[PDB]
Amino acid sequence: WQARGLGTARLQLVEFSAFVEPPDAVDSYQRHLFVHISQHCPPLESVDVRQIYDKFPEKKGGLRELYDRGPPHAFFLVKFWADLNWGGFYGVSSQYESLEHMTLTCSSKVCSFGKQVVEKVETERAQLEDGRFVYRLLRSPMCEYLVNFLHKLRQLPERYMMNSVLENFTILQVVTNRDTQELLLCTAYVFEVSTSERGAQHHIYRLVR
Ligand SMILES: *CCC(=O)N1Cc2cccc(Nc3ccc(C(F)(F)F)cc3)c2C1
Repeated sequence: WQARGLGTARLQLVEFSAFVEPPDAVDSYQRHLFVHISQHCPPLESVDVRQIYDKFPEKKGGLRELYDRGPPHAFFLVKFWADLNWGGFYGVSSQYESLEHMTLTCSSKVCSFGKQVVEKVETERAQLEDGRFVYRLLRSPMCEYLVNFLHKLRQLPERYMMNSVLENFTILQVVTNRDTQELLLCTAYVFEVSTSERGAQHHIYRLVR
């Protein structure tokens, strides 16, 4: 009964993206994806969660405890290769599906050297479409820390230097049923930089113990 993409029978990720629209987008629209998961559309490889304890805040909110809460089958790792060739709008959009009408709490902890730099928490509430309930956290604004991190990171003269910094930069993302405090989806993000010719790309793992 193992996961075949990023979700559970109780909450699935439809689509995630982090993006910038340039100011000339009003003239003709364009967006650049830094990172992108689409599951609008085989079992998933696994990673032992102890291997990535150290990259994360290791106290309340942290990947150790949340796994100990369970359920373990809600836990994933996403390796992102971010695409970094591009006063615009810097945005994040998430979209989730469920069969339950729920109210989600959506936390994103940014940890830099495994250490919580910013936490953003939004709650979102269901809408009913084709039987499934749909949760849209669309066009949430990027944390200013990431926007300025991105501008610094892109100017590094060597891609191995970006991957050296990004080896210390992680994001933990926890989706909770607000009414029952009850964990649906935990996603740990680690990052490299992709190349010029390749765009954004990702690989999803199960997290196990
Ligand atoms: C604080 C901003 C926020 O809520 N985000 C949550 C989140 C989760 C995953 C990815 C991103 N965006 C992102 C990730 C990595 C890069 C970089 F290029 F540096 F690798 C840029 C953007 C967010 C933003």
